[PDB]
Amino acid sequence: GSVQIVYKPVDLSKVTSKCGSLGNIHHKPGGGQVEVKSEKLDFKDRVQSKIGSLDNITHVPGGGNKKIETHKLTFRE
Amino acid sequence: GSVQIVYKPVDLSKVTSKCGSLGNIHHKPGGGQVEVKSEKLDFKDRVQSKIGSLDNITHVPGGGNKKIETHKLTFRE
Amino acid sequence: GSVQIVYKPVDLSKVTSKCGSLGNIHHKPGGGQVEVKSEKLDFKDRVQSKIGSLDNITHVPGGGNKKIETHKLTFRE
Amino acid sequence: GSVQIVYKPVDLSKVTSKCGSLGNIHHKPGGGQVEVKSEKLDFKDRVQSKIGSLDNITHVPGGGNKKIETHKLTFRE
Amino acid sequence: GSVQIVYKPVDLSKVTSKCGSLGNIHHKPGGGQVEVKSEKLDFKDRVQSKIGSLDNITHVPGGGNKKIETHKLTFRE
Amino acid sequence: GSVQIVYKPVDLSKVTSKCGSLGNIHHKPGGGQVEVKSEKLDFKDRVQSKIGSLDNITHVPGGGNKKIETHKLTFRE
Amino acid sequence: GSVQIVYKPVDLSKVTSKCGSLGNIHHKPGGGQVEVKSEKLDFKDRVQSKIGSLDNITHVPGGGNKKIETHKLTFRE
Repeated sequence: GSVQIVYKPVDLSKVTSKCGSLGNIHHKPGGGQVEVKSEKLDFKDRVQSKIGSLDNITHVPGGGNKKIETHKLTFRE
Repeated sequence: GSVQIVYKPVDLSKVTSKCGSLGNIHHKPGGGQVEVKSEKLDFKDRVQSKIGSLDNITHVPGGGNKKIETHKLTFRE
Repeated sequence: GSVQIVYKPVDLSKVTSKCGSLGNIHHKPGGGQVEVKSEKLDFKDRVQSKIGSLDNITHVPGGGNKKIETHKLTFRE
Repeated sequence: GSVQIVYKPVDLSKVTSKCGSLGNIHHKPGGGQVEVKSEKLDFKDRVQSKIGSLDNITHVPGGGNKKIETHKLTFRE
Repeated sequence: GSVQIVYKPVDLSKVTSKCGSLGNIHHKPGGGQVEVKSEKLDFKDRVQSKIGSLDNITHVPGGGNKKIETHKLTFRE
Repeated sequence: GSVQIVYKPVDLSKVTSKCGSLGNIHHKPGGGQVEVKSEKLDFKDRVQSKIGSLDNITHVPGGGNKKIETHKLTFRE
Repeated sequence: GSVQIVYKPVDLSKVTSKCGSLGNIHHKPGGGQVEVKSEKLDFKDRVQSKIGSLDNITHVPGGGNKKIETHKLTFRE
């Protein structure tokens, strides 16, 4: 016997923004307080962690568009 | 016998925004207080965690559009 | 027998922004306080961590667009 | 005519405490938020004020006894 | 004519406490929020005020006894 | 005529404390946030004020006793 | 005529403390945030003020006793 696979996906797509101005943004936090008492840790595989954080962000992109996109073709006898 | 697969998806799509201004934004938190007492940890596989966080964000994109998109073709004998 | 795979995905896509100005941004945090008491650590494989952080960011790209994109073709006898 | 005033108050009093221990005291407040918009002020005579306070106290005297005591003798022709 | 005043009050009094221990005290408030909009103020004589307060106290005296005590003798022709 | 005033108040009083220990005291506040918008001020005579405070205290005297005491004799023709 | 004033107040008083130890005291504040917008000030006579404070204290006297005491004799023809 025989197999034939043809895989020809097309994408002419568009992701876009326009904006006149971003302007007055104020991020102004009064500071907190944290504590943790985690005695014994054992992390193995692909782990991510935070422990005891007190972190502030201000993220102001003039356009933060994103296009996440995956293909997979798999064949097994 | 024989098999024939043809896979030709098309996308001419569009994701869009327009905006005149973003303007006056104020993020202004009075600070809290956290505690945790987690004695013994054991994380194994693909784990994500936070423990004891006190985190503030301000995220103001002039267009935050997004197009998440996956294909998969799988064949097994 | 025999197998034939043809894989010819096309992408003419576009990710875009326009912006008139970003302008007045103020990030101004009053400082907190952290503590951690994690006695014994054992990290093995692909681990990421933070422990006891107090970190501030201000991230203001004049366009922060991104296009994440993966292909995979796998064949097994 | 004539006047005679004699004024001889006596006090042998006592104010007292005993205590074995004061011990474990924890004062641990998560932080609030205040605002005031008082446009025009005019304070004249013997005034005390606070405006817009956010104040924490912890007052632990090993004996906080007090004896407030006033005399006044006044004579007018 | 003539007047004779004799004023000889006596006090042998006592105010007292005994206590074995004060011990475990926890004062632990989650933080509120206040606002005031008082446009025009005019305080004159012996005034006390607070306006817009958010204040926490913890007052743990090992004996907080008190003896407030006033005399007054007044004579007028 | 004639006047005779004699003024001989006596005080053998005592204010006292004993204490075994003061010990474990923890004062640990997560930080708040204040604002005030008081445009025009005019303070004249004997005034005290605070405006816009965010103040923490910890006051732990090993005996904080106090004896406030006033005399006044006044004579007018 | 004639006047005779005799003024011989006596005080054999005592204010006292004993204490075994003061010991473990921890004052540990996460930091807040203040603002004030007071355009025009005019202070005249005996005024005290604070404006825009963010102040922490830790006051631990091994005995903080105090004896405040005033006399006044006044005579007017």
